[PDB]
Amino acid sequence: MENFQKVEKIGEGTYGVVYKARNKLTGEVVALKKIRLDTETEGVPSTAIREISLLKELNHPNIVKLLDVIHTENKLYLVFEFLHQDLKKFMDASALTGIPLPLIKSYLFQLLQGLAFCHSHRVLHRDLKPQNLLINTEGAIKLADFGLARAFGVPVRTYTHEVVTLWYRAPEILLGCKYYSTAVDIWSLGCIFAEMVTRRALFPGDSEIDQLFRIFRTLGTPDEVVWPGVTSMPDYKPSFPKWARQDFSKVVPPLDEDGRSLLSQMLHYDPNKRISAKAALAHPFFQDVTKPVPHLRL
Ligand SMILES: CCc1cnn2c(NCc3ccc[n+](O)c3)cc(N3CCCC[C@H]3CCO)nc12
Repeated sequence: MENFQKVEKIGEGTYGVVYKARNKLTGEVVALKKIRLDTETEGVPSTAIREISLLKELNHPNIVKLLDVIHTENKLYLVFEFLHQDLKKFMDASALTGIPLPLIKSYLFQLLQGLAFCHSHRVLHRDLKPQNLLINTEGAIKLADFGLARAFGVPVRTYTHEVVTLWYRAPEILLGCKYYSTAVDIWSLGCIFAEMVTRRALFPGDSEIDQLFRIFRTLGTPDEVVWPGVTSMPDYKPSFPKWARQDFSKVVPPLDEDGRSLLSQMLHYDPNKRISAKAALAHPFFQDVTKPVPHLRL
């Protein structure tokens, strides 16, 4: 568009480049995502247009606001509210000392509120990761890109050939389950929670089988006892090695007993057993939750 001065490139997202831009008629500063398609084919599938446009109504204080969905030329632009930092960069910048535990708790509590809202409206994210959790100077954290995965799919590589990360992917997806449920987002958020606390990714796989086997090495190879139906999933192999489950006290120290209990429920293998966002908000871990302001150096 010529509707925007394009103040900088913010980064490269799953589907295309993301810019910080100023709207000239409002003076508003926004984030613009350029999403394309191989022009020749389907194009923008008109079906992605309708369901993405529906996301303009999915508003909550912990969901990054989708301001507009512009279909023009053969390009789809999503105009979003702008936030000043993403959690991946904030975690990297906090490597030395760690994000303080009360800020970690606040962020998790706010993220669960955004999931509970979206889930109650039957919208899933499916590709939660630190890069798409955005924060501001006032202590808020918001989820970006809810609903897009349903619309475009999740590719192996991005538009610029970068590898899409598998680290936060739920085991039912890796085992080939066709139908995602809201439990996939709870798994991803559990993995992000553990990474905030320990300052290392919980399961940093570099292929689908490395990702699955990292999960099995820590939580034990799932069986029919812990996950009824697992041996029948499309990508399950009877030849998977049989690892014993480790103890949580070893996986996320120094998390206290409430935190470890909650994380265990967010990482249950059976998606039917995995805690819901609503139920997680009532867990005793959040009894003393507060809303601290982070040190942001913009
Ligand atoms: C929803 C669009 C949006 C709004 N703000 N924002 C931010 N703001 C933080 C920030 C700002 C200025 C420079 N840096 O480095 C970080 C980052 C971000 N993204 C992270 C990086 C890859 C692109 C992309 C993915 C997730 O939308 N997307 C957005």
